[PDB]
Order: sequence, then C-alpha cells, then structure tokens
Amino acid sequence: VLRSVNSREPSQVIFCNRSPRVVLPVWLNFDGEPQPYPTLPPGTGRRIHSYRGHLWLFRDAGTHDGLLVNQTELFVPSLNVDGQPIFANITLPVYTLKERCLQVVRSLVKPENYRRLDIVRSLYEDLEDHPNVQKDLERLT
Amino acid sequence: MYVKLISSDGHEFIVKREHALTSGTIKAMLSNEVNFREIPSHVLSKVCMYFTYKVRYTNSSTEIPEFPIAPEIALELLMAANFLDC
Amino acid sequence: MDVFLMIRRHKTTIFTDAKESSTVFELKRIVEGILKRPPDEQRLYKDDQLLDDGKTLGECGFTSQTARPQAPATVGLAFRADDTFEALCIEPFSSPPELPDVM
Ligand SMILES: CC(=O)N1CCc2cc([N+](=O)[O-])ccc21
Repeated sequence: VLRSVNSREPSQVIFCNRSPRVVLPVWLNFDGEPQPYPTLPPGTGRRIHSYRGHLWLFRDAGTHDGLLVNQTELFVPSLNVDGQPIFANITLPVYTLKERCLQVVRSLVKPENYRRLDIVRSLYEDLEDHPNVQKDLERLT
Repeated sequence: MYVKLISSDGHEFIVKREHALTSGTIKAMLSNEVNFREIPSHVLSKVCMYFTYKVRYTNSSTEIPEFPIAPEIALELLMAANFLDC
Repeated sequence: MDVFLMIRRHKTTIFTDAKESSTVFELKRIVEGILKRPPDEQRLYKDDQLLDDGKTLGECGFTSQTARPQAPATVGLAFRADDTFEALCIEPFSSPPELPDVM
C-alpha cells in the first residue's frame, strides 16, 4: 500500500537533523517494509542518494519517538531543480504534554517495572504502547 | 483576557485564556477561575510553561527546543497531562 | 524579540510575554491590567534587584536566551499597602516527592 515508487530517477537529499535526538532515517522499500538507515547525530547531516517518489520517515533512534521532516510526517524526495539537493529538515514535533511525559517516564523506568508506578491503569497501557514504526505506518494508511 | 488556574496547594497561576482553552478539560471547567484539587504547584507551573511552549512553537520550522521535564515531576505531570489531555 | 516571564508575588504567578525593548513600566502596565493595581503601587525585581521604570526588559537582563517559553524568567512583584511597600515575597512552589526506586 504505502510504498516507495520504483522511479529509478535519482534525487539528491540532505537529511538535516535539527532535533536533539539521534535520528533514525527509515526508508519504506517497494513492498512497504521499513528499512532502517545509518543514524544521524543531533545537528549533523548526511547527503543521501535517493530517488523521486521514495518514502522516508524519521524516528528517535533510541525510543522510536516520531519526528517531523519538513514539518510533516513523511518525506518524499522530489525532482532536483537547478541541480540543488533537496533538504529533509528533521525537527522535534510539539509533542503533547502527555506524550512527552510518557517519553521521559519510559526513559527512567525499565519496562519490566512499569507496573510498579503508582498511576491509573490507563497509564500502564499507555506507557507500554511504545512509539513504533509498524503502528504508525498503519495510522498513516 | 486571563484566567486563574489554582493548584492544589493554593498557588494561583494567571495564564491567557487562549493558552488555557487549548485544554478541553479546562474549557469545560471554565464553561473565570479553575481550582485543581489534585495538581500541586510544581506540576501546574510546568503545565503553564507547556501552554507557553505549545502556542509559541506550534507550526514552526524555526527548530523547536525540547520541552524539559525534571525526573522528579514526571509521574505527576503525566497524571495531570493524562487528566487534562494537555 | 519576545521574552517569556513569570511575574511572581506571594502565591501569585502571572505567565505572560513581552518584547525585549518593552520597558519595566510597561510591564507594570501589564500587571496593572491583570492584578488591577497601579504601577506606582508596584515594584518589579530581577532576582533581588529592584528594576527601574525606564529600563527595557533586555537592559534588565530578560532576553530570548534567558526568558524562554519552556523556561521563563521570573520577575518579582511587590505591592505598596498604603504609602509603604511590602518586602519582596515569592512563596516557593510545592516540593516534588522523592524519586521512586523505579526511576
Ligand atoms: C483523577 C486523578 O487521579 N488525577 C486528576 C489529575 C491529577 C494530577 C495529579 N498530579 O499529581 O499532578 C495526580 C492525580 C490526578
């Protein structure tokens, strides 16, 4: 369904990581499967050789928290105009205050111990629902 | 125009209506002043800083900073954020 | 630039913003619109330093680097009861519990 188009038409890209997270680029191959790429340290870049119609999304490499690319969820490299590479501007989203707390708490408590925190049962299920590329790919479809 | 969000321990937080109304819960509790029997002031102050951070960085390519949460307030902020959807 | 402030007196905290070039007195006007008390009945402080009406918030040390949205700078507020000013009193916030063993 949500796949890269096999255009075989080169498109030059700059992944820019304007986030404080280690960014994991995720390419969606031609069968729809997420393919992880080498990670980007915060504020660093990588010129990447992609193709028109291809699908990229970006995640915190450690938590798989979802990032934005050019203020949106999916990045599709387009035609290079005047030979200038395309900029994939990876940024932090404005997470909800709820998601952000789940992030901080997920990062302090080993998941074995989520049930040892004194909070309502809705929050244990929310904590255990880790951000996840598979889940998100369904949401976007 | 401003509203007053009073914490469980008496501190009064005066934020703009636009900021508070971003919360569906607080809009309901306003429809002025709002008392939170369960949110202490070290959590409601963070909530209010989040309203400021949200309104400022919602729809911005000017790279947004991280919203910082001290580890010692994370579990309470979570409970309050879960109760307010914001 | 906008500077993001918590105006604090006693157990009152105003969250608002202002321009770096805005003046202390104009912030006193902003407080007046909210707390319904005239600028002459108020004193604004940076930490413990009493601020001068004619100075901009930037000259008073409030800048985009220090008065940020997610970490706003505090301006102390004191009121004059009748001919005489109270001392600057800012009640601290409640104390978080000890970090659980789980964290
Ligand atoms: C229903 C319920 O449990 N609530 C309501 C909001 C809230 C806040 C805190 N807090 O510590 O900020 C703790 C508990 C709760």
